[PDB]
Amino acid sequence: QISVRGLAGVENVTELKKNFNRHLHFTLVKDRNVATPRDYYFALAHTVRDHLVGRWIRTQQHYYEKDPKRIYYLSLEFYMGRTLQNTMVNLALENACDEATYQLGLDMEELEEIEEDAGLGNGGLGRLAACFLDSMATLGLAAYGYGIRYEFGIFNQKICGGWQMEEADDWLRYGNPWEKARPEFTLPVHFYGRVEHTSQGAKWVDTQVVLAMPYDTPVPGYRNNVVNTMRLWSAKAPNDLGGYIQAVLDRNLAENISRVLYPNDNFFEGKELRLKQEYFVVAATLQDIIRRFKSSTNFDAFPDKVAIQLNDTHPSLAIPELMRVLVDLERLDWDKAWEVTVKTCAYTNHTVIPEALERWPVHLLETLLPRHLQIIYEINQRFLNRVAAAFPGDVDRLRRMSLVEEGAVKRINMAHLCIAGSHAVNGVARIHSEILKKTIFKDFYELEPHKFQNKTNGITPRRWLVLCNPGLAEIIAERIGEEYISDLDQLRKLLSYVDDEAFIRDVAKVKQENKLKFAAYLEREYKVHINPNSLFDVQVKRIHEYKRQLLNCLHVITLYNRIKKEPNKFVVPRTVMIGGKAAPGYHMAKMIIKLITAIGDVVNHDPVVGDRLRVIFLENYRVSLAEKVIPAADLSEQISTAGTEASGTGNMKFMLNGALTIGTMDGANVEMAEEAGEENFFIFGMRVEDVDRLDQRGYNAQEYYDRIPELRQIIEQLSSGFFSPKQPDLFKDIVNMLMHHDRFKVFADYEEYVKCQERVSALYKNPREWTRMVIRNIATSGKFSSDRTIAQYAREIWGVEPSRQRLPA
Amino acid sequence: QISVRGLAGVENVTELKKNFNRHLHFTLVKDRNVATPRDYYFALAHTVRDHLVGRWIRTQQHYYEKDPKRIYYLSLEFYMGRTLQNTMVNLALENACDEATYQLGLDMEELEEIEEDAGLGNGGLGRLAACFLDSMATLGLAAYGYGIRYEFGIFNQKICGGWQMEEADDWLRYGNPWEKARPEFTLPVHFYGRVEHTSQGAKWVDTQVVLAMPYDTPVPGYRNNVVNTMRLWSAKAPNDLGGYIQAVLDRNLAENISRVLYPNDNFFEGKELRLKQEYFVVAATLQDIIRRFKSSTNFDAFPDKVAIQLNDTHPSLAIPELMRVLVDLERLDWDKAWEVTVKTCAYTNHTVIPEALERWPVHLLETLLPRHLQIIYEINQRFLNRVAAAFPGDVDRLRRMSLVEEGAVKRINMAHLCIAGSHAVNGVARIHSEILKKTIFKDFYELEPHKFQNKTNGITPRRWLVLCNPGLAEIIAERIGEEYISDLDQLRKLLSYVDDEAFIRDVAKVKQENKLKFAAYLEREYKVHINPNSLFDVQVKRIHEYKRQLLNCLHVITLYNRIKKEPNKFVVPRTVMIGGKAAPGYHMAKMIIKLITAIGDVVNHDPVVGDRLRVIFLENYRVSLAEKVIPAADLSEQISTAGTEASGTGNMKFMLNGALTIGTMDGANVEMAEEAGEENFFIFGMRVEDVDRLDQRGYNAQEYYDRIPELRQIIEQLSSGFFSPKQPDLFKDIVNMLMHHDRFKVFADYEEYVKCQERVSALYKNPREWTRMVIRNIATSGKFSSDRTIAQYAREIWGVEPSRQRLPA
Ligand SMILES: OC[C@H]1O[C@H](O[C@H]2[C@H](O)[C@@H](O)[C@@H](O[C@H]3[C@H](O)[C@@H](O)[C@@H](O[C@H]4[C@H](O)[C@@H](O)[C@@H](O[C@H]5[C@H](O)[C@@H](O)[C@@H](O)O[C@@H]5CO)O[C@@H]4CO)O[C@@H]3CO)O[C@@H]2CO)[C@H](O)[C@@H](O)[C@@H]1O
Ligand SMILES: OC[C@H]1O[C@H](O[C@H]2[C@H](O)[C@@H](O)[C@@H](O[C@H]3[C@H](O)[C@@H](O)[C@@H](O[C@H]4[C@H](O)[C@@H](O)[C@@H](O[C@H]5[C@H](O)[C@@H](O)[C@@H](O)O[C@@H]5CO)O[C@@H]4CO)O[C@@H]3CO)O[C@@H]2CO)[C@H](O)[C@@H](O)[C@@H]1O
Ligand SMILES: *Cc1c(COP(=O)(O)O)cnc(C)c1O
Ligand SMILES: *Cc1c(COP(=O)(O)O)cnc(C)c1O
Repeated sequence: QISVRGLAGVENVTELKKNFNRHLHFTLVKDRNVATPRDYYFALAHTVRDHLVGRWIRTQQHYYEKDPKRIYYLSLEFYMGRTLQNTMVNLALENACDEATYQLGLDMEELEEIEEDAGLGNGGLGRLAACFLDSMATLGLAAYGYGIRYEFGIFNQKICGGWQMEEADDWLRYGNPWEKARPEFTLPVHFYGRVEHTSQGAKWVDTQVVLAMPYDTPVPGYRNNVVNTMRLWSAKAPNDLGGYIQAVLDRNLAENISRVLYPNDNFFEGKELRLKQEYFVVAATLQDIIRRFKSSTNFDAFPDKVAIQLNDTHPSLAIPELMRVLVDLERLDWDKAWEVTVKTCAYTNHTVIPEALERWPVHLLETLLPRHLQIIYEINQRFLNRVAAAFPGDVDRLRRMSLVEEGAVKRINMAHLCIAGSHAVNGVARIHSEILKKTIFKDFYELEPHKFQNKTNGITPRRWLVLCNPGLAEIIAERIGEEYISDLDQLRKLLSYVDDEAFIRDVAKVKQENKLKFAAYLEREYKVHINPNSLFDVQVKRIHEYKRQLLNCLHVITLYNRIKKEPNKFVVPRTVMIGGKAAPGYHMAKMIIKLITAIGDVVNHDPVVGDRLRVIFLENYRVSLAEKVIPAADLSEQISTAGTEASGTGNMKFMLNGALTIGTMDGANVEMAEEAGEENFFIFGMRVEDVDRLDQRGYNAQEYYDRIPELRQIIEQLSSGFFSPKQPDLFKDIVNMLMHHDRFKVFADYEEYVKCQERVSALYKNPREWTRMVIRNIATSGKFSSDRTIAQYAREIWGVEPSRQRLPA
Repeated sequence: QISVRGLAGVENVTELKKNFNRHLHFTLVKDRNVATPRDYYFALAHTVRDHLVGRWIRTQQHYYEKDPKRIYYLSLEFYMGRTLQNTMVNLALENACDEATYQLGLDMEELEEIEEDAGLGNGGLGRLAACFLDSMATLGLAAYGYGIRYEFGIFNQKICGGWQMEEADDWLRYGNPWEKARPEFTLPVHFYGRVEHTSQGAKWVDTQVVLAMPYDTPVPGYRNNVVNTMRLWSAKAPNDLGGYIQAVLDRNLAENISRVLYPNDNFFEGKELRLKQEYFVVAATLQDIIRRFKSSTNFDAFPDKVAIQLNDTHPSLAIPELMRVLVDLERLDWDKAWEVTVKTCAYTNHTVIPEALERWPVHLLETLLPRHLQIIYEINQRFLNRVAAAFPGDVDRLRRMSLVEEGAVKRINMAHLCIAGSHAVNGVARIHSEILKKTIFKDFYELEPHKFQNKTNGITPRRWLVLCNPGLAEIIAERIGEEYISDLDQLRKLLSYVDDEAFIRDVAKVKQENKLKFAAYLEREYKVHINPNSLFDVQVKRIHEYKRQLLNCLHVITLYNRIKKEPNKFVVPRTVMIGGKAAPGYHMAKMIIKLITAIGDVVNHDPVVGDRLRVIFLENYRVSLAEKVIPAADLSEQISTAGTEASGTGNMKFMLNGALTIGTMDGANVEMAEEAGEENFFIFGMRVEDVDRLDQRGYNAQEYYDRIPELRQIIEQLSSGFFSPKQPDLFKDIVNMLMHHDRFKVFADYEEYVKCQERVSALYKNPREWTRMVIRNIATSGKFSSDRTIAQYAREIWGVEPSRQRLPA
């Protein structure tokens, strides 16, 4: 149908249909008369999967031959989403399969909706891991993603009475056609036990053993015939034992390690099961890495053949684990082992929020990982000796830099451990990386300035443009070709069409079609009722106080009160859409969701408002839902308090898909505004410096309450029970928090936010100019491609050169 | 190579090799340079599996068209063993695949050894279910086997220090290529809750729900293109919730239902988890049966379209469950529902041993299945009213026949429930069925004589002759053709070759080759050391006191003592092989195993004995091991105390494979001797009548101890520590039991057993005559084919006619 989806050859379509029927018959064991859409989805899935295997086997064979430096990306999260369409896109089979399925009397995009999301992540951090695997494969890097195969990913969110309800996400129920179990490569992982010191060295004994079974999933590069591997570990008990029965039933205890993903976004919870997950993935991955290395005995060349990237501190145990293996098993001397470890490891920091920092109680590590605690203490001692030698007499510095935090309960600061054992430490956006050097890690930056770098996040243009917005990818290709898909910088050529009347018409037309399609889905599923002509105001991301969905709520209420104030006055109609999940134990986040639905209950049924304002809460926000709502958005809400959102990635997705952005100078927003020009961005609120000055004199919410009539009115409505008639004090926690314990200064940005919002309503009533500004955003979003991000990691951290060279098909 | 394995067509072998390479590449995602024997086994497995699907789909389609009466075989056990070779045999692909694999440079029988046994059974009862499915498919019956998909079957047995060690049997570890998960047909099963009585009737509410997911495995008939289904249920928790995490982790509680097979052979253990398994399989199976029935509303025709066979009392809850559905859900009146239930259900009894009888505590049923207990009480009342009307004033009869046993703890006698709700009740061998009418169920037989029948057990000649003893199947085919394979009675034609010098030579040659092959395996695996010229004395079956492995032990010790008595005297050399598993909590059974290995420790290292006597304990006895040792046996030990072994099936396997039998007049042994002629059998010991007379005056083991010098000597050696130097009193329990609490009268049969054993040694030293007797056994073993057994069930119980009609390929 459209150019960017490849061609549908006669020979190709015919071969596809043949294999489709083969799988339906032999693989699914079904006939056309009993098959359901699900069966058809699977037949197609296995059909596409077949085209991957040849390339997968050749790619791995290629790496074995050339033996290039290997890149290992360790993460406890890989927010993959659906795999069917992304595979067709990267293999250029989309139109062929679409045709083939058409000829068999089936609607392909109906089948695509049947696929379950691989929701093995919480949000930003996990999606970044997913975009990275895609870019690394597209750039010909010999990379491997290593993680855990959770049988239950992020919970499915349901709203009952306006409240969030969590439901188990049983994504493996009907099977996963993309994975290949590899029981033959099962590895043992040890826990507990004790340490014995002999004349030969230290020995970790009397440990409990848990087996790690790997499952490999193919990661296809963009039309270069490269297929990398994502290896996920699953926990299994040894066959070798209350009673015979109970012993068999207690095997579940060991296998619970890979049972479910901890649903916390940017929040640390020191539970033992979580620590086990962290060590489990690290211990299994390193044995696999060393094994593959020995099949290419001095490890002096180890860092020339291996690079280990730590996605946050979650897999930080890789550092002492690597030392344990090199020292205890291979028997290299400490200093040699340490040198190799630092040259091999790199750490990526994702937030400066204190409650997200991993600090493990020493008594936990002591019981669960005896030898690792000893190694950590040893690392700390040698590290502190260096600090003392560089800053003689600075005793407070020693205490601040220690990997060990003193107090009622001793803890290990995993971030300090990562900095000490890595040759590189990077933030995820320029402003975030600076903040790391100026505040949180100032002492470390002073000792080893060379370790600190910046690597601004990015998103993959394949899934976030071609796959989810074919219409836009097409009209762009028409003007500048398809080369941009693997080189986003080329989108700048679109700057010459900003005054092109035809282009302006097409951009606006694609947006309109996307809105109509989403408006339909919103009514087809969830029986709702939006107006496709209104401005689509959307804020989708995990529910958090620092992300300030509450500030958005205050705007919505302000808009509503102004309409009731002057009903016959004209106002640009809007459809305000807020979506995202709240961690199960985050009370305030759960209240915010209930408040959003409560506002919707009042606003959406007030006859005076009509279809001028609607407040929709998007249920179960996930990768597949993001692919639908983002292309249909007009306005992207990125309003975190300056200094709190390390980078953000959702912001980039919206820029690439034609939405204008209203946000604070935080995270990557700064660089985005910088790339597109501040005039083409809706910036407002305090800058980082303003927040600091305010914390200086002390933030008093009362002040804003007394000086802003409209703000006062909103709080009073909340307190009196205007949005909760049957439970007048339902939102007392929210009001109390905003008035007395607001760590994120919501009130401080209210005035400028409302004014700025008026500025967007004004630009929207002039279609031509709004679209032209949109074109300036899309045209300058090239820098936010994860291909650019990965190319910088490769050259500045891993020491490998990216390659666009097509691999033999 | 051999005729009975089908032909290897040029076109066939070429197509097989092609698909083999296809699966290795696309299915296993491997290349010839990294593939292991396991990968090759799987490529071949998927290749053979492909040939089943076409027939499988057509067979099920055929049944949907003709809509014949359906047969449902409910069993908590299906001891299937390996599936690869059995599938090739029934599809006539053995030689083709053997050739195809040969040309690819692979040894096919090496690959067959890689397949894990599907050990979902304990012994006789479970294997019978397996032989039955095979026969029902071979006879064109629209039959379905229904059970539970245990993820852990019967434990793997290891011997440490002569003691049995149990190890989890993780048979699904590398995957099961034969099964097809059918998540789309998942059904809910209810537990707990309470009963509410409305004006509309009774309602079971506030129950806990557990989902039943089916897995279908194909059951191919013998070269008739019929492929039936065995549907096994797996327990799964509903997605709809201590904490979010704990709720997800507690899903394991519900899924534990199908986690492991209870390892008890002929022994009842009243655990709650077992009751759940029993109801789980019954509740899911009946909804499936009714659903399929409604897709052909009065159930008056239900018994014309459905037959439900209960394999023992394990699935006895099907009776009140069927009533519950018909009365509570469909709303038929009690009397109508009951009529339908009785006409639909049939019960097969497997033992008269009191400790094996299922008697569930009322307090258990009351908590777990509230409504079923009420229905059972109601059934009991109406039943007792009929007893009272037929035997007025016989108050003791009422108490003996009640489904409810009174006492400190009320219990429900499931066998009484089965008899009451079934139109047919059968024993598994003539003598066993008579015993049921004379003793255990005498009262029931008096009330409804028409319900009691006999259906002597049988074994499938496919797996137990063609598959495990190709050499013997071949020399037989040479003389009378291949028709016998699906009509064992034809083996009688072999009676005319009893004097044929050539045949006699071939029979003896096949036996010799089988012994050489087993002798090798015994040394290749387990590093042992037997003499292929000695007589192979074997007793393999579950370890039990009633099976009397102990009597065998006494013979072995007698033989040893006689050799040390007169070292230079000649004696027919023997290799005594005893094998079998003991239930984990059966102390005495564990001691018997230790005693066997202990005797081996003394006998196998006594230089004076030389290679004239060897005592081997066959480790981990299972279906695949039976396929190897049975064809190599010379003497089959079937020495249970008269009246205790309901039938036995191992005895038949040995008859069909060329071994002579030494046994008591018990179970099917009686009919076997009857078929072959008592002169061609080695019968000894007390008859049922003799055991009774002895219980009358009272069994005093002391008497035999005082009158038999050799017996006395053996007990003294045991007591003094002759077979346990480091632990002189190690076997005090055994001696004490034999002397004071022997329920099975071991001593009572010792003298006749030893004498009879001398008779076999005498016949063995005359090769020609021993072989001729062997030919008379093989020639008359036709009656013990499970095809004959199934044909009788079909005509005398289910009301359906068997068919040998080839189904279109
Ligand atoms: O094998 C070499 C080494 O072994 C032995 O030393 C080990 C210790 O026995 C063991 O406890 C561990 O030491 C840890 C210590 O337990 C831990 O608390 C931490 O101590 C740091 C503080 O974290 C740091 O703040 C600073 O403490 C200041 C404190 O802030 C300030 O308020 C005031 O109280 O002064 C304190 C000390 O000046 O420094 C301490 C000390 O570094 O970290 C320690 C090292 O990781 O590990 C040791 C080595 O493995 C033997 O005892 C030793 O002789 C051998 O050299
Ligand atoms: O709805 C119809 C019916 O409902 C109610 O009756 C029900 C009972 O309330 C309920 O308990 C249950 O009755 C069971 C009884 O609980 C159970 O113990 C059993 O009783 C049998 C004995 O098993 C049997 O041995 C025999 O008992 C003898 C005993 O051996 C002897 O030693 C001496 O003690 O005399 C005894 C009685 O003569 O008989 C009893 C009685 O049958 O079985 C009972 C029936 O299953 O279920 C009842 C019906 O569901 C109402 O109370 C009743 O009026 C209604 O007709
Ligand atoms: C990209 C994405 C995120 C991250 O969004 P931010 O606004 O940067 O927090 C979270 N969830 C999903 C499903 C995403 O696609
Ligand atoms: C046939 C068989 C049995 C039953 O043997 P009996 O001697 O009748 O108890 C038990 N186990 C296996 C593995 C069998 O093949």
